Amino acid sequence: GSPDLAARTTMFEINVGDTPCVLTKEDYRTLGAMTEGYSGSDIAVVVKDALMQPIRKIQSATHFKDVSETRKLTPCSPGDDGAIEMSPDLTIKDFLKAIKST
Amino acid sequence: GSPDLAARTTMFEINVGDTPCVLTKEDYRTLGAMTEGYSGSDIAVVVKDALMQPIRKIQSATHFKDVSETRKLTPCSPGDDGAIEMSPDLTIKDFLKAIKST
Amino acid sequence: DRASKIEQIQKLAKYAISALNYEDLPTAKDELTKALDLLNSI
Amino acid sequence: DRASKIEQIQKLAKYAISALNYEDLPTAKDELTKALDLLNSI
Repeated sequence: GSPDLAARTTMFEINVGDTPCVLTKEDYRTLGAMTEGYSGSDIAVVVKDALMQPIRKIQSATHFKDVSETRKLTPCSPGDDGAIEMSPDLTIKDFLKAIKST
Repeated sequence: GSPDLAARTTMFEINVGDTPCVLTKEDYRTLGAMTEGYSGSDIAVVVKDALMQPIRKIQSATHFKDVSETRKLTPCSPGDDGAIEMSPDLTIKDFLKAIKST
Repeated sequence: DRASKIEQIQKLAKYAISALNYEDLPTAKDELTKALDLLNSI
Repeated sequence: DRASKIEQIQKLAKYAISALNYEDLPTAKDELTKALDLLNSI
């Protein structure tokens, strides 16, 4: 038998561990259910894919905005006040993406 | 004084040398004039940029068509008979591109 | 869907770009369109 | 021009893609348009 939304909740925790983020418990409860029928390796892969995301955002997105400490430019649409054409945080939305892409 | 469409013609030759292509003399006469006021390093850079092109075509273009010997897929639009979504020759048009991009 | 529709526009707009690399205006004017219509379908 | 107009559509269609990476439909529906109109200007 595989983890049950309960065992899958903690699995997401463990793999994230200390990695600087802010998914509140609420968020994990969600990713636990999204994964009904998933396995440890699965959920574990899943989380490895998320992350490496904040990095992809800055790798592909060529347009950074300043949110500054002195200065701190990051990936932005360009219709965001200040978009500076030139080549971020782990929201629950990031773990969301890598759910489909796997 | 700098090369004069005559000296610039040969300069394009020299830098291409043996590199497998087919720009007939006609074509060189053209790139010689396009370069009015250019220098040796210039024309020389120019040619280094062209080439590395046939390679870029296959690096960015994700869609290859079969023109086969057994099989020989290459970069194609996808509205070209057979486009196979999956990740060429040096026409005068290639030296043309790197004239603007420099 | 949606999370995907938003992903397929990009898929289109890429092909379109890739197409202009052969000056193929036909394909382009089409994919860059199938894409736009879909961003309105959002 | 033209050799550039064809190059600026791609420039647009890229920004558009880059924009959907923040779900910014506004920018997108615009750049993916300024681009298309221009492919007809060709």
